[PDB]
Amino acid sequence: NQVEQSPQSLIILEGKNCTLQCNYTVSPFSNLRWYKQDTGRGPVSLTIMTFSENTKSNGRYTATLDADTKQSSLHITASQLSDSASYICVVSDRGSTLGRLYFGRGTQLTVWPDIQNPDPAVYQLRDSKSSDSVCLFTDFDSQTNVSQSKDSDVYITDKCVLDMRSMDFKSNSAVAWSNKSDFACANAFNNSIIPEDTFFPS
Amino acid sequence: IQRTPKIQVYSRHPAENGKSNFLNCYVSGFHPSDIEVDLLKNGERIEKVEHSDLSFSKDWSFYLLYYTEFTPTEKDEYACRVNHVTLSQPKIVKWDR
Amino acid sequence: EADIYQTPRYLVIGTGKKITLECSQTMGHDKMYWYQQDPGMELHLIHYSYGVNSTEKGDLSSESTVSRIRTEHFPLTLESARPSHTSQYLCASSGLRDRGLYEQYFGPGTRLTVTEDLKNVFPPEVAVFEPSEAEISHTQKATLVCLATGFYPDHVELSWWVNGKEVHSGVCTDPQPLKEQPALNDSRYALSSRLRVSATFWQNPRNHFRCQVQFYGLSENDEWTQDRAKPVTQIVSAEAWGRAD
Amino acid sequence: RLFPLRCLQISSFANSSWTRTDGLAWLGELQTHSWSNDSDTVRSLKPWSQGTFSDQQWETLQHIFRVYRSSFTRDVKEFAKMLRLSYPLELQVSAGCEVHPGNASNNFFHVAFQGKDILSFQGTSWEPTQEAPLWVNLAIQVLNQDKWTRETVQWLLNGTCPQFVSGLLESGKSELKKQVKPKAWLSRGPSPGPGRLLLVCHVSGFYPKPVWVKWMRGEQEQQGTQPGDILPNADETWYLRATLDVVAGEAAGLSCRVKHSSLEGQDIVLYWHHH
Ligand SMILES: CCCCCCCCCCCCCCCCCCCCCCCCCC(=O)N[C@@H](CO[C@H]1O[C@H](CO)[C@H](O)[C@H](O)[C@H]1O)[C@H](O)[C@H](O)CCCCCCCCCCCCCC
Ligand SMILES: *[C@H]1O[C@H](CO)[C@@H](O[C@@H]2O[C@H](CO)[C@@H](O)[C@H](O)[C@@H]2O)[C@H](O)[C@H]1NC(C)=O
Ligand SMILES: *[C@@H]1O[C@H](CO)[C@@H](O)[C@H](O)[C@H]1NC(C)=O
Ligand SMILES: [Mg+2]
Repeated sequence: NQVEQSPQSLIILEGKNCTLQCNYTVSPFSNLRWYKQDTGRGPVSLTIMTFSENTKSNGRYTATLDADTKQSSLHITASQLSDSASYICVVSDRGSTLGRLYFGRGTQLTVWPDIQNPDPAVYQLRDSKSSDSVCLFTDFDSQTNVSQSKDSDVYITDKCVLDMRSMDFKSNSAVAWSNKSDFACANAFNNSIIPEDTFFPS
Repeated sequence: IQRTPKIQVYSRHPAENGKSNFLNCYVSGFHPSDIEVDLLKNGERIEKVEHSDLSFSKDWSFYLLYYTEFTPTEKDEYACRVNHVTLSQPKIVKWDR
Repeated sequence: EADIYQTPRYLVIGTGKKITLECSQTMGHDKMYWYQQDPGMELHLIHYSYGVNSTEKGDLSSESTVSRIRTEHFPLTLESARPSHTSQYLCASSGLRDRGLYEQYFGPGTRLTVTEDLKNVFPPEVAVFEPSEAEISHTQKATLVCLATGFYPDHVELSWWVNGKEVHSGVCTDPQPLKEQPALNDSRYALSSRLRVSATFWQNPRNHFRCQVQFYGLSENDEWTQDRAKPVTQIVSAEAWGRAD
Repeated sequence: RLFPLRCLQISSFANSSWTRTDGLAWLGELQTHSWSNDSDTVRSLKPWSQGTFSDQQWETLQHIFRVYRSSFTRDVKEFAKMLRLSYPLELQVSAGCEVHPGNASNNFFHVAFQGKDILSFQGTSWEPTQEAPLWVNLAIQVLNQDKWTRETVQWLLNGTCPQFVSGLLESGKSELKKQVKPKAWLSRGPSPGPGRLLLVCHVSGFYPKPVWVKWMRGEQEQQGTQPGDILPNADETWYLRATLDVVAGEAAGLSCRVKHSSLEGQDIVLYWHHH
């Protein structure tokens, strides 16, 4: 490939700045584009630059270009959760529609919440119109990871962040459930690295 | 195939047997550019031949000058052989005294 | 972005059967593209066009065909659906924009799942699980958990509606639905979502919470021969009222 | 009294996989440059081939020509897919300028396909020729999308070329106005009769190209004298063959007259038969 992006993937906390790189061997060189692609959606155009331009801005996205070293970077200012996407570098060899577009592999950026006050706790929710459940692992920080189930009849979900905008409060949560009536919330995330000070219900 | 080569064979200086001279072949009015031009001595290809860069005239037809140093005699026959898409077979134009 | 369309947004069809994906544009851009993208993977160019009756082949090899009989329409066809065609398909156009450069405009994309049989298609069952009492006396916050189970294909849109109005705050849904039986080929899927509201807002009896799952399935042109209801594109809900005690 | 610079390009596409691009430049009649498909750079054929242009300015053009060649080749290939044209393909370019007295200069960029004009560069943009097929419109559409190229062609035609030719005209001054005297001899061609004779007046070795040759009886011209094409010699001098098919016999008292600038009106006269 004549377009290479670094890194392949990276994980950052919110409110941080980061820089994604793009190198190309394409010649002749007309223009370079940055695309943001959210999983399950078409790429959305962030920037386009020509050889005579060293910088371009679109909100918290600043693309720089150095035509001598066939090098671009995308600097993301003050990362938020919605920045979690694939970032695509694409170069064109013609100023017209007659040319090739060279696509980078894409850089998968994940933005996790910087949880200030962690109260890691497993809970047990009652079922609304049916009996008799769901275990909610919640309020852990982004250091803790959730491993999937070994057993076929047990279902453990990946960690997900909700943003309570008004209260300005973010929290990770992962959900476990099972068909077997014996299933207990105490053994639910046994295959995951739980923190020691984790609260359990009764 | 569009335009047939016009071939003209001539010497730089007036021909004198035993005296060194140049044999010129000028192929022109042809299109397209893909052509083969050979200078013959007694019907056999001369290998020591230089040529001008393929060029073209105002009407876009192509022209080439092929040339070699040579000493003419009485019994040595000289010719120019051109093959081209417009020709059914190679065309030979002999050099006339 | 907004001036290029793809229908349907989601598509499920049986193996062997013919497939046509609609890509259109209201602009008059000659230059148009079809991409194929498996989840996680890169964008592979499968077809491109310079205008009508132009149908060039892309970088990636494909048994799909395209047709350009109108400027504004670029239908893609697969004459015989097979499971390996399961992927995302992205349409694109090129034309002038805010400056003197020709730029790409990507359509929203079509998600295609080729199944072995249509009897494998099932609508989701949906349940809402009401907050743990221990959470309310500990965090002073309440988490509502929603579960969508037993659906195939994983063509699903989930939303929370508080008091008849859709909310996004304190909400989050798994990016990927997981397989209920990770060994079967056309395994059914499950998906969960969390809506978190304050302990106060939960304990009010007047408040109404609905978890909505928009399922994409079969249409009028699909044949159905089984006793159970035809698993057409449908909404399945679960609801819970606020509770003080 | 004028000397156009003509940059000439021949490009051949046998199939999607086999091509060549060669070129050359003429200042009037003299070839100043050569550029072969297998060469990295354009070649300077005269010691004065660079004009007043500096090494860096020449290298700038060198890089431009380098990128142009590879990009042209690929654009034609892709146009071929688009316009459903069958190989083989023949493309030629005639580009350049001429510096006129005082101030002005006209320039040109014409392109031909399978021997015929299809489009040119007019002012700022690519323009089809009057009798070009409709598919040519489609190519113009796409070419005219490329803003950088349209500007670059402008810079070359309006700026670089006239500056360049001005340096060449100065730098090759002596070689351009040089005079080399011709040599003429008579011969007898194959008989077109009987009883008709074919008389031949050969003139070779003259420079520059413009010349006057005719068969005459005394001071009277022989209408019927067929002059030939003015033919190139390898040493950049020229050759000519004027024929006359006359009956008999008489004349006999017939004379070939050669007029060149070498050669200040002191014409070379040759009488039949003195050969
Ligand atoms: C021209 C007069 C100046 C000469 C001055 C004196 C020099 C000394 C004499 C030596 C001469 C030697 C003989 C050489 C004869 C060749 C004459 C040709 C002139 C050179 C033209 C230079 C064009 C430069 C622009 C160019 O290369 N374009 C490139 C690159 O552009 C790309 O890269 C650029 C940056 O590198 C930009 O990013 C751009 O947006 C992107 O698209 C672009 O790709 C152009 O399309 C290339 C072709 C241009 C001419 C096409 C005209 C005919 C085409 C019609 C064919 C119809 C098809 C039918 C099947
Ligand atoms: C004239 O010059 C072309 C450009 O250098 C040649 O094309 C090249 O062919 C080689 C194959 O050996 C490739 O590796 C290279 O990338 C390029 O395409 C072309 O063949 C040549 N033509 C003739 C007449 O030999
Ligand atoms: C194309 O080019 C030449 C004919 O000039 C031939 O030798 C070659 O095999 C042809 N076919 C290709 C390479 O597709
Ligand atoms: Mg149009």
